[PDB]
Amino acid sequence: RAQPRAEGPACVLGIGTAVPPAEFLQSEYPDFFFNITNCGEKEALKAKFKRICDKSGIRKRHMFLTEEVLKANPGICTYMEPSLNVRHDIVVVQVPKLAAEAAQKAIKEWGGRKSDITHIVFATTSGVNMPGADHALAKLLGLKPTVKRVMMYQTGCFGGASVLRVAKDLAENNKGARVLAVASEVTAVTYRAPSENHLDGLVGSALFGDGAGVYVVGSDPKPEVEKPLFEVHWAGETILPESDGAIDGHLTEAGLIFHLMKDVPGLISKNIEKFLNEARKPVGSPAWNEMFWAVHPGGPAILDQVEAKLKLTKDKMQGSRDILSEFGNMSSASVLFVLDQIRHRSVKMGASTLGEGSEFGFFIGFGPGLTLEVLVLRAAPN
Amino acid sequence: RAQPRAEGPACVLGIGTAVPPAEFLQSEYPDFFFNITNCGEKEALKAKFKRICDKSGIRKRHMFLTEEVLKANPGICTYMEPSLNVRHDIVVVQVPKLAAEAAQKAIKEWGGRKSDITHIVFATTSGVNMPGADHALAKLLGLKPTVKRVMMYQTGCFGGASVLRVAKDLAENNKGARVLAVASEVTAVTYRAPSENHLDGLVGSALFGDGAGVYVVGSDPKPEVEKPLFEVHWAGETILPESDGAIDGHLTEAGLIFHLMKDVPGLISKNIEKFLNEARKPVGSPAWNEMFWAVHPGGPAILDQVEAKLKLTKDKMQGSRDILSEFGNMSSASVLFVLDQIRHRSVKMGASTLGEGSEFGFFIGFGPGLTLEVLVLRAAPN
Repeated sequence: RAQPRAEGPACVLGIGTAVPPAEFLQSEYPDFFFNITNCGEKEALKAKFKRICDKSGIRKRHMFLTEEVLKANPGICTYMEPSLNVRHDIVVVQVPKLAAEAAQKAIKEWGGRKSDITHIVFATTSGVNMPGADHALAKLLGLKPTVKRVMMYQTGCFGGASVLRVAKDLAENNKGARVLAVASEVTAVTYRAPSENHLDGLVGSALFGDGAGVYVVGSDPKPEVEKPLFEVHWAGETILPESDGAIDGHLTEAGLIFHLMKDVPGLISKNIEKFLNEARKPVGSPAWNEMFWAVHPGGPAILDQVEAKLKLTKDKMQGSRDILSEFGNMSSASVLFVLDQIRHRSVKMGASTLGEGSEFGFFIGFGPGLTLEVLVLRAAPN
Repeated sequence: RAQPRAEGPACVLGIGTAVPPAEFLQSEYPDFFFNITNCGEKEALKAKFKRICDKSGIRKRHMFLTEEVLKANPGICTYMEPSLNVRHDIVVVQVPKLAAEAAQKAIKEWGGRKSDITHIVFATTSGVNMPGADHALAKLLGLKPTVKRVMMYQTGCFGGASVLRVAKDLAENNKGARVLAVASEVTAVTYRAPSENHLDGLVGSALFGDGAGVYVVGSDPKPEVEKPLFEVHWAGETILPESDGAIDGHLTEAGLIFHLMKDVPGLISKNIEKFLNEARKPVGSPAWNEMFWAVHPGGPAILDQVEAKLKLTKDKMQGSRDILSEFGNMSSASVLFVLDQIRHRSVKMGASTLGEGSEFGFFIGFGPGLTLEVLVLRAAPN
């Protein structure tokens, strides 16, 4: 073994959640969104967006698009117009910068020197660049020349789960590796004008928000210096049956489009239980009401049907709803923010653990093809 | 440790190299390529491409962009025209299918049942899709539903090295995992008409070829059933000091563009030794001239200056030149093809090892930002 490996499970030694300073209220978001894209006269589709938005358990959204950014880059405000260049410039400058702010927060919470960073796992559903957002983050923080970078471009809404799994494997295979598990998401390539022909786009626009979640992932933290917040224990996927084009994401010239070929909320909601009913076996299979739910907030249909089909307490899935209301669906970063909010609720309410008292939890991510990216985490004591 | 833990270095249990049936001789490639894109009318640019081609050490190349494909799919024949959509429609089927035939060859050489596949690491600097080329490959071979897929998009010319490193960490962390290390590269999004402004485009067109390399990567091979060909021993990456926009890959609406700011062959060639000197230590320095060279064939400038600076025998770096002549530069798949050709040369002349007698070798990959993806391999005997 030329390169020594770790001897412990991957742990989250620091959570850094960075959002753009601009904030939007979902009470006023439909009007602003139908005004800024100059598509506010579609009264019936406007009312449909209203119904989705107030159905969506969303109150606030953080985006870098603001207003000055949106007018400075008008190509995003259009629908089905080739604009990947300007969106790509936006994500190239900002996704590394949002990731760097989140990484500075996660480092200050982590305490370790930036020179101790050796790995960067980076999932972005927004933009692509061969010079690298991972390399841009490595330069911005000035970690080290010897920085191994794994860049998982175009990961779906399970991108946060995929980053957690890949960073877990990276940290558990390299001794002393300090993986910067980054899931920075800036909804500039997915942002689009509302179109009735694409209702999944309407669901995304009512749900998608910007957010940078950075985890300092590593094994065997230094005692009294590095503290662990969550211990990743399991990771797996499953292409659930009847998953044929349910969610289809094509990064066209117009950006990233979640083309509507199926009822995404209903299909994902009815298919969630399948892999969940078996993914909890290695833990010891505790009660379903003895586990917190770091579920990706993919829309209130998912939470409602998961609650109905597993008969969970209303407070069990409250952290996902809280992140949905405060930030929305931030794609890969959404589930990382859900975990951070679960820890915040635990410390605010004085919970026994960082998972609102539950020793284990589901780091659920779902995306195109109904891959059920599921990680089981152990919350650190509070 | 809920998910069991592997033991032993990642090994290449089967090499599957699939190329499309079409062939294009580099002796006749410049005329064909300047005719198909309606660019054969020029004189100076045409002569410059001629000089680059006959200095490129290339004889023939395999491309899925045949006559029929190129005519039936225009837009790829143009320069600076938005065409990522139909290039994407090409590579969402052909990259998975080329990977599938390469994986069938790698499985037949591997012998193990397809249902034993659990992981898919996939590098493709050619195209992007959220449903997933990894998922498409998983369906095409009919693997298990519990297939964990790591998809690294737009890695670059070091994509094969990145796949080797990531699949090494995946196979060395999951017990019994059979990672399909895929580096399928169909030069459809990077195919471009010649242009005077993009002089790096000339180098790419003269060098870029289409090919798929699939490695069945896993730890603990089954004796008398699974045979290992190469075992990965090291993996690293540094940003060399003079790396500032030398290679810049922007996947714009027109596809993947390698914009030039500095002399790429000269800079890469002058900078390789910087990390090559230190990447040797883990091995123990058998001898600078006692190591085979699975170098990515990024152009004869790189081979010439590396040979001159490190004082290498002519036969030491012959496999990379052979792959350059027979297939060109296939980005991520190029290094995998170089390793396969090194094995073929070793078995053809009866070499002691699968690395022309050398116990160790350099799996060299370089890309944008002058990241030097270096892996030290150990060739199997005979």
